Amino acid sequence: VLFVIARFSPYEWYNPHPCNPDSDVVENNFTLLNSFWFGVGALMQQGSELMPKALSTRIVGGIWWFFTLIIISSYTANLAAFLTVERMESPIDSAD
Amino acid sequence: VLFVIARFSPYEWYNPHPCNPDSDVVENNFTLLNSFWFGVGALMQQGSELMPKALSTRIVGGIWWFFTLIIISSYTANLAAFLTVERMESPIDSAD
Amino acid sequence: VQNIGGIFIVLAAGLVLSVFVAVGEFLYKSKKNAQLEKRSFCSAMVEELRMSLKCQRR
Ligand SMILES: CCCCCCCC/C=C/CCCCCCCC(=O)O[C@@H](COC(=O)CCCCCCCCCCCCCCC)COP(=O)([O-])OCC[N+](C)(C)C
Ligand SMILES: CCCCCCCC/C=C\CCCCCCCC(=O)O[C@@H](COC(=O)CCCCCCCCCCCCCCC)COP(=O)([O-])OCC[N+](C)(C)C
Ligand SMILES: CCCCCCCC/C=C\CCCCCCCC(=O)O[C@@H](COC(=O)CCCCCCCCCCCCCCC)COP(=O)([O-])OCC[N+](C)(C)C
Ligand SMILES: CCCCCCCC/C=C\CCCCCCCC(=O)O[C@@H](COC(=O)CCCCCCCCCCCCCCC)COP(=O)([O-])OCC[N+](C)(C)C
Ligand SMILES: CC(C)CCC[C@@H](C)[C@H]1CC[C@H]2[C@@H]3CC=C4C[C@@H](O)CC[C@]4(C)[C@H]3CC[C@]12C
Ligand SMILES: CC(C)CCC[C@@H](C)[C@H]1CC[C@H]2[C@@H]3CC=C4C[C@@H](O)CC[C@]4(C)[C@H]3CC[C@]12C
Repeated sequence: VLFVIARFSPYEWYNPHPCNPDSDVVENNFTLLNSFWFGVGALMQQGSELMPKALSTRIVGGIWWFFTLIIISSYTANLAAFLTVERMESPIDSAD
Repeated sequence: VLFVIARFSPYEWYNPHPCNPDSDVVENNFTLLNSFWFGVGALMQQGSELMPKALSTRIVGGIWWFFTLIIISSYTANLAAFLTVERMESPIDSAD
Repeated sequence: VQNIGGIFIVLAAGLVLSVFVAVGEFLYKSKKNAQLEKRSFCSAMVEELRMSLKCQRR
């Protein structure tokens, strides 16, 4: 859905073209390969070279950041508990 | 491994040159000294300026982010136990 | 799911709130460029030909 908006939003189409913009340049940096890399790159707390423009893509980047802020924060809370070893269950548990 | 793949992948070869090369200025910015810095820069949760472009190097960038996510999260969750030092507990407390 | 739960709710509601900003970015653009170039309803469909293109363009 980030790729759907970034191929529909008429502000993501930007000219790189840094010298002096003439005409016939603009092109999205959000290919469908790239939009997973913002999704994985934000989920792993590391960030990408991709940073959205164009507020409709900012809100997707805004809500996915607050999504992955809580999931990583909830993962580190219980992780202190689950790093305890369990000794082996006995091969018998009853008279049978 | 990231240096092996980046020289072997035909898509990390890019011409940087934002204004009309017209023949050949194609570069492969991952050196050795850049490849360690992406590894160290993701281990320390800071992130480098260098980002993988080919999908041949995204999975190396993807798994190493997930590796250093679990290392740092298991580090912080365990270090709460070791700074909160359980005190001296000589195993006699009462007459019972 | 019973005790995380709502972070998927705000993620679902956030993407619903986003796509109405996307048509808000579309209509604010389609009313601005149609002052001199083309007409009101048609120039929206002109940019639909742009967005449905599977290639890079101008
Ligand atoms: C977990 C995994 C699940 C699966 C993953 C998900 C699915 C995998 C996605 C696969 C496709 C997406 C990969 C990137 C694009 C492919 C480029 C390429 O192969 O080389 C091409 C270079 O030509 C180009 O690069 C043109 C750029 C196209 C726009 C890029 C985004 C649109 C993809 C929209 C994707 C569909 C969305 C709906 C349709 C809009 C070579 O050109 P070609 O081979 O001859 O192709 C015909 C030429 N044409 C296109 C120029 C006419
Ligand atoms: C020089 C280099 C080193 C050497 C070379 C290495 C060669 C060999 C090294 C390793 C290979 C062999 C390992 C030995 C054990 C096998 C594991 C196994 O048993 O099955 C496991 C399956 O678990 C998995 O499936 C793990 C793989 C996850 C999929 C990763 C995809 C990521 C792609 C996404 C990337 C997105 C990118 C984002 C950008 C778009 C589970 O079973 P088990 O519990 O482990 O079994 C234990 C037995 N027991 C049951 C009695 C306890
Ligand atoms: C925070 C956001 C990160 C998102 C990543 C999510 C990744 C997918 C997540 C989860 C996918 C699988 C979930 C099952 C795991 C349950 C434990 C288990 O079964 O271990 C058992 C064997 O081990 C296995 O059988 C697991 C085999 C796959 C291991 C690798 C998964 C990570 C993929 C790598 C890709 C890296 C990331 C890709 C992108 C770079 C051990 O035995 P047991 O414990 O006694 O049995 C209990 C089984 N039970 C609990 C099911 C009842
Ligand atoms: C890709 C497109 C999406 C595709 C799928 C579409 C799916 C549509 C999805 C969701 C659409 C909305 C419908 C569900 C929400 C209310 C109903 C409900 O479930 O009740 C819930 C609470 O109810 C509340 O408390 C609601 C409070 C508002 C929070 C939701 C919006 C966030 C606010 C703005 C932030 C974002 C916007 C701004 C962002 C910057 C249930 O809670 P409970 O019952 O009290 O207790 C649990 C008991 N139980 C476990 C048995 C249940
Ligand atoms: C956000 C979208 C794009 C992907 C995820 C799908 C969402 C909408 C779905 C997938 C799993 C779903 C949950 C599955 C189980 C329950 C428990 C039930 O007692 C209340 C609803 C609740 C809490 C569901 C809410 C909606 C839910 C979170
Ligand atoms: C729900 C809607 C009506 C409210 C939000 C308005 C949105 C769709 C529009 C109204 C005016 C627009 C802005 C007008 C001008 C610019 C400058 C340009 O260089 C980047 C985009 C930017 C910053 C636009 C972003 C989107 C924008 C803020």
